[PDB]
Amino acid sequence: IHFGNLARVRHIITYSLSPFEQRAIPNIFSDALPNVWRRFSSQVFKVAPPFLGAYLLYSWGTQEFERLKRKNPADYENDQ
Amino acid sequence: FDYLHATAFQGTALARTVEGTTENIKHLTRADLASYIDTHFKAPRMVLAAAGGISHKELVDAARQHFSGVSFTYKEDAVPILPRCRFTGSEIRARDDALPVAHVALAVEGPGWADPDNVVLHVANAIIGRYDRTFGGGKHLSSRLAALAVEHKLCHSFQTFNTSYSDTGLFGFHFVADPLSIDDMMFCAQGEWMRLCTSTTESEVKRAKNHLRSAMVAQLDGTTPVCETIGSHLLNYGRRISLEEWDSRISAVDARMVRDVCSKYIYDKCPALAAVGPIEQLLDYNRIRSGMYWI
Amino acid sequence: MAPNIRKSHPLLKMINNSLIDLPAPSNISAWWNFGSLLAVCLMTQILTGLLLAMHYTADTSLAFSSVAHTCRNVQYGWLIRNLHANGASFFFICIFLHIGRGLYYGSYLYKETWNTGVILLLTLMATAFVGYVLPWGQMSFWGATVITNLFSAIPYIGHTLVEWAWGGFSVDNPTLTRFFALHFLLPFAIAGITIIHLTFLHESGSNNPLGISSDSDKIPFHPYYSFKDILGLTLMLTPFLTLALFSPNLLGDPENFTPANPLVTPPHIKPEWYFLFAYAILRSIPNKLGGVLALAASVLILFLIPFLHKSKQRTMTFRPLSQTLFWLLVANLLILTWIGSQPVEHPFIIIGQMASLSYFTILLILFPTIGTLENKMLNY
Amino acid sequence: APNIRKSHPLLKMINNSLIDLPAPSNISAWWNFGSLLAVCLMTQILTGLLLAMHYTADTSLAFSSVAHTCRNVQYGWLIRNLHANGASFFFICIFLHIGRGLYYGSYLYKETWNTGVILLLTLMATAFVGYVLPWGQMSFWGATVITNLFSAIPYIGHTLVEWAWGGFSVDNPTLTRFFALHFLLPFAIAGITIIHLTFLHESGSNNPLGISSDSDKIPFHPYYSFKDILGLTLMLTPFLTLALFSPNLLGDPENFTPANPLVTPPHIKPEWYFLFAYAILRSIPNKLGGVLALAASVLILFLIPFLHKSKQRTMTFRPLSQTLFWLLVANLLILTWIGSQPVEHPFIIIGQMASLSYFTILLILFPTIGTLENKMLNY
Amino acid sequence: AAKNVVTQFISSLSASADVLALSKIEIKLSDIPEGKNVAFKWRGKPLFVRHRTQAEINQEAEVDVSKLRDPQHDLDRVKKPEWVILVGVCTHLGCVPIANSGDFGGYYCPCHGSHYDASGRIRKGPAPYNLEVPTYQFVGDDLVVVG
Amino acid sequence: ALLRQAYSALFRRTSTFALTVVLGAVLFERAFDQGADAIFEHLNEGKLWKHIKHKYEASEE
Ligand code: HEM
Ligand code: HEM
Ligand code: HEM
Ligand code: HEM
Ligand SMILES: CO/C=C(/C(=O)OC)c1ccccc1CSc1nc2cc(OC)ccc2s1
Ligand SMILES: CO/C=C(/C(=O)OC)c1ccccc1CSc1nc2cc(OC)ccc2s1
Ligand code: FES
Repeated sequence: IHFGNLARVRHIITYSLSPFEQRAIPNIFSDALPNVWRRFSSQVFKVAPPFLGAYLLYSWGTQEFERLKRKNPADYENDQ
Repeated sequence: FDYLHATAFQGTALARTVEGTTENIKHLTRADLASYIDTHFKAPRMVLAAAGGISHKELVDAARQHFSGVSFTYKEDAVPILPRCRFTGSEIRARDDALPVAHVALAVEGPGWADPDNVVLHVANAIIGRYDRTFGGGKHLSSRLAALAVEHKLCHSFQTFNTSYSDTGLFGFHFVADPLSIDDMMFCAQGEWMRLCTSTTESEVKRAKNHLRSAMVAQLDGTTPVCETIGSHLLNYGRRISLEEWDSRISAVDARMVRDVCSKYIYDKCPALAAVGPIEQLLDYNRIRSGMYWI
Repeated sequence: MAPNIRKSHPLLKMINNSLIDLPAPSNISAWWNFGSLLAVCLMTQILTGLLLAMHYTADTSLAFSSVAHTCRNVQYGWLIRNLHANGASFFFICIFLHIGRGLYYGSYLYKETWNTGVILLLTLMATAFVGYVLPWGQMSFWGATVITNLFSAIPYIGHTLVEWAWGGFSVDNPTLTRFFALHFLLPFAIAGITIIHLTFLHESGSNNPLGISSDSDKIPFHPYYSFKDILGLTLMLTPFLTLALFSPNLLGDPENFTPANPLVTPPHIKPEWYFLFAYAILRSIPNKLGGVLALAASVLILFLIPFLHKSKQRTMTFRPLSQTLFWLLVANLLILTWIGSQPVEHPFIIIGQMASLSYFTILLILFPTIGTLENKMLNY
Repeated sequence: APNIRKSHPLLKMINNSLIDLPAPSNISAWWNFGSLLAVCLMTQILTGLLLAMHYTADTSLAFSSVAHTCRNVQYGWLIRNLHANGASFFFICIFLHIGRGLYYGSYLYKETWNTGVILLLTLMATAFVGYVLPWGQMSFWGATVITNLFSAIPYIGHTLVEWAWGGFSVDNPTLTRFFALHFLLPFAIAGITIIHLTFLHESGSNNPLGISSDSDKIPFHPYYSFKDILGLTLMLTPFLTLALFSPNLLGDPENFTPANPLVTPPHIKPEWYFLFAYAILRSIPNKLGGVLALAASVLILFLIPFLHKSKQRTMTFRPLSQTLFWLLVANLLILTWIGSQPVEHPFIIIGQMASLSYFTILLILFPTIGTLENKMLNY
Repeated sequence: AAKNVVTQFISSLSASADVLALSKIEIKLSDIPEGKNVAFKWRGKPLFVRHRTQAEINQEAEVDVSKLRDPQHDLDRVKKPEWVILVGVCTHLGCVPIANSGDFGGYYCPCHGSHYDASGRIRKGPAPYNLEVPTYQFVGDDLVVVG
Repeated sequence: ALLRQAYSALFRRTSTFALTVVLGAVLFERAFDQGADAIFEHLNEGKLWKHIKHKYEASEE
């Protein structure tokens, strides 16, 4: 038994329709997509900043490593 | 049963309770009441029925005297054609775990008073029948659902109904069970529904017809139940259907017909579900919906 | 008795109580899909592996050739090798998201479930490690050489511990044959522990994104999550079939096309991508013994996650401070993956030492601290 | 829940299977071979793993790798010795395990019994493909003779064989897949065993008397935990004696000659535990009929529960069924003997009769005598 | 998707490309004279391709022995009168017969006896069957393919 | 109405449903393959062996 002995619940009425009486993907532009933006809006200031900052470290780390391959012309400036 | 109507015919007039809202009872006026009476209690929509030691001619004479003057316009003659009510494959679950036992009603849309299929649906409903823990027959009852209900202690009671209305109806069943016997009860109940559409034998309906015959005759035991039949037969059929005629319709019912009629109104149809009380074991409309096909 | 034969049949019963009538929270997201993905991916790897093993020859003089013969002569053998190789990557992708989910939604509080999880990860890493040696290419041999030669850093017992595992004095035929036997065996252990993993889970049922009691709203697994998982399957299976049937050699070192040669060291001995983060942590400590410990600690640290939970709420959904700190760690692991693929030179050396330092710092110090700091902002 | 032995979801099926599990007080030593098969399976898997870590699946290296294992690997001669003879210990225990159930009506646990037959069939397939691995003469030609039977199947037969072979004869594509199959199958045996035991724990163990033992149940530990271990060391002594004194007693010396597809061994016989089935195979001269007769000889165990007609479960109080049982046991010996002998007179007609009686006893006489017994019991 | 993936995987167990490559052999008939017997290799085992003078095409067409030791009828698997192809393997203990003189002119197996005539029929010897003729095609005319 | 009839004739009964799946798959395979092979061959005109085949056989050798 896992259904029946779960929780003691009172005074809750729920209403639902058959899947065949309703749309599967309803209100794409009136309700769905406006929330898709809302969910992106709320989290992007938590998710993106460390990833953005991580890329910066990568961009510097790569460039600096490449710069250390090039030669410093001041080494030979008096070499004859 | 109020909840069943409230969700089966949700958004229509049939979804309303007979007694009405609390607010309506609170605020209904003498004008509102008098309006209802004048609007609805009109001669063509009324039937003066009688049954007993009464001369019919004497009846229509006393009726001719006290049932009064003629309507003037054509509006007051015509009988209104009610707007149709939309069925909805849906559910309503009013949960209360403190409630001792749970109630569950499941139904599909009926045909209406006019349809001759309403006879077959009553034959089919007779097969499954009904039960409550005082049925002395016990485990030996002919009804399969009743036998399974006894063998496995599935419910306190279960009943099948074919409530017909003017243009629609409600073919289904209702049972009362303990919090942990609901799912198994619903399982077996839906199984017998499929058994109707699929496996119904001539032996089964030969019994069911005999029960329905004895039922309609028992329906007319007294003057009031005869008057009730008469007052309703005219109001719904437009005429009186003698027991002789009922028998002719019923006696023509065979197993092949019960299968067809049931497959028409039950099989792969989105049912209406009303569940009240401690109702955890019974869950998900989709599971109930999948119980509507393949025995 | 019992009415139907779905609740009765002792075989169909745990089939029913796990994939049919099993109560699940109504609001678990797509982050809960990767459980069933790992399950299918395991059955996929085992099947593709069996088909490959029926054409494989465990010998240093025939290993490379047998694998090549499989791709060139066996009907769709090129594909089965393709699916099995890339499927190993699909396994790690799903398992990293599976882990990341639990860390974010406090699923580790199911300690028995969580601990069996870590063990499943460790067995998977060992499984993919020994399987990589089987084709016996350059990166196969030298990957096996570099990693196993670490055990000799252990004092006294160490240098014997290595030569025993090798079955000789270097990685050779006695090592290949036992690695193939090990690679054949381990996935069945993964299968078994999975059943234990799921058993401990069904004790409490699934957690949910909100982290609150979902007993008020449970739905049957079928059809809601039976359908949801299959959707999540084909959703995830499309990019990898695209990966495997358009850019099959994208992930792997081309060095593994050169047959193993113990007299030529590849210029840059890097692992596959899913080991890169651990490889970077290994090379953070210049000391050979410390590097081994740091490597072991990088994965064994997951055992310490449940004991480092200090927040009054289970998940991170209502914890904005722990949220960004979580994503710091995720980005931290990316930087580690990047460092591991690069040579041991400046500036990669110091970047790796800091990224690996912060990795343990976030998990050991900041996560239980920030969690506490959050509780006092909740007035507790 | 007080203690953490009844609570712990891991320790609780450890408890409810090997500790607190109610067992009949009077089950005999014939109930020991269950736990023997279990340990023997874990033994074969371990010894097999150790051998596989030195084996090379190739027709040019198979024989040599096995020889190298015996000659160079530390105690490799012993691990090969234990694994080879352990396969025989498996069949000895499984034949007594089966014989027990047939005698004490244990087959009425149909789910338990059916999973049992499947376990037997997987074991036979496991030992069959393992025999090919050393790639000796008897290995190759045993594999050749048996698999070449499938070509007797109408239409689909010739394709069915060449697919299983991976070629046109038994060769390297066959050896590599047989090794993979031999590696895989024991884990299936392990899994089905867990199912085998699960169906058993539904009703618990039967007992020699065949009556309800609920009136007298004892905990598995320590009564049968100790009894099994005793039965282990009791059975393990003759086979260690077998393996460490006469290691090459059971096997064909032909398997010391490397596989040569251009020389047919004079007498291609199987190991002893296949001999009875081999004899039944050669009873029918027709190639297709022989295959069916071979398959029927083992698949007939599925029909045992439906051929029970006696009002009592066991054979303890059934003297007629008892001697008829021992006739069948002796019948199987005569079959084992016939299978080891060439296809000549009088071995041919003896084999045809012994194999005929084998099915006759199981299909006809056992349900008949059982009925005849019931009417002598006045039923 | 299921049908295909299954089909592909089932195919991986059937004969590989290299195995299939050694299923077919073709024999140039313009490289086998009368006086020497040329035998090739096919599927790992010897393949006899004999060219005989008229003293075998005629005199050994005279088939005797009331009930032959194996169902061999020359209207079955023998196509050309001047050509004959056999599986160079004895049906007793599976060894290879030498094609010199012997007894019945044809082949003699140096293991347990078994003298085969020009047609490859079993005569004096312990061999339980005749020889063996493969399923070949001869629509090439100038050459024979033993596919 | 195609939708209504496709339901009652095929999708309603579980037996007729399964037969549709089989029958539909057999037709889908025959169509999807020929279509896919066509789309692929056109995208590689003159590149495949079947295209350059006429130069070395079936006309000259
Ligand atoms: C082969 C490896 C694995 C398999 C097959 C597997 C399988 C599963 C499955 C099917 C679920 C249920 C569905 C879900 O919650 O996603 C689950 C849940 C879970 N797994 Fe795993 N898993 C594996 C690895 C891991 C690992 C590596 C960890 C931790 C480090 C882990 C810890 C958990 C936890 C805590 C849950 C409960 C999640 C929740 O309900 O919130 N598992 N696993
Ligand atoms: C979780 C399960 C498994 C994982 C993670 C895994 C992983 C791997 C990996 C990473 C390789 C390297 C291949 C390459 O990169 O070229 C490999 C190869 C191989 N594996 Fe597995 N494997 C698994 C299961 C199995 C099983 C069960 C078997 C056999 C029964 C098997 C047999 C083989 C064989 C024969 C090879 C050599 C073919 C090749 O190198 O491509 N694998 N495996
Ligand atoms: C690897 C193979 C097998 C293993 C590991 C195994 C294991 C066991 C174990 C541990 C028991 C309980 C102890 C006992 O009753 O002896 C048992 C009982 C039983 N087994 Fe097996 N068994 C195997 C093969 C078979 C076979 C081949 C059959 C039938 C053809 C079979 C049928 C039964 C039955 C009917 C019982 C119940 C016996 C009773 O309680 O009277 N098993 N098995
Ligand atoms: C019920 C389980 C098993 C049975 C009945 C079995 C049976 C056999 C048999 C009869 C042989 C023939 C050896 C000989 O006569 O010379 C053999 C060989 C072999 N088996 Fe197993 N085996 C089992 C488990 C395993 C496992 C699990 C493995 C590997 C993981 C394995 C690996 C090998 C190897 C490598 C050989 C070749 C060594 C030799 O030929 O002696 N076996 N097995
Ligand atoms: C045989 O070597 C396998 C390598 C690999 O990436 O396998 C997929 C490899 C190749 C080149 C360089 C390094 C490696 C392995 S790095 C590594 N390998 C492992 C294996 C583990 O098993 C428990 C745990 C942690 C780690 S970290
Ligand atoms: C590869 O051949 C193996 C033989 C053998 O005895 O292996 C132990 C053998 C040797 C010579 C002659 C015959 C055999 C096999 S006889 C046999 N082998 C099997 C295998 C089965 O698996 C389900 C079932 C029934 C039978 S009967
Ligand atoms: S092998 Fe040719 S005669 Fe015996």
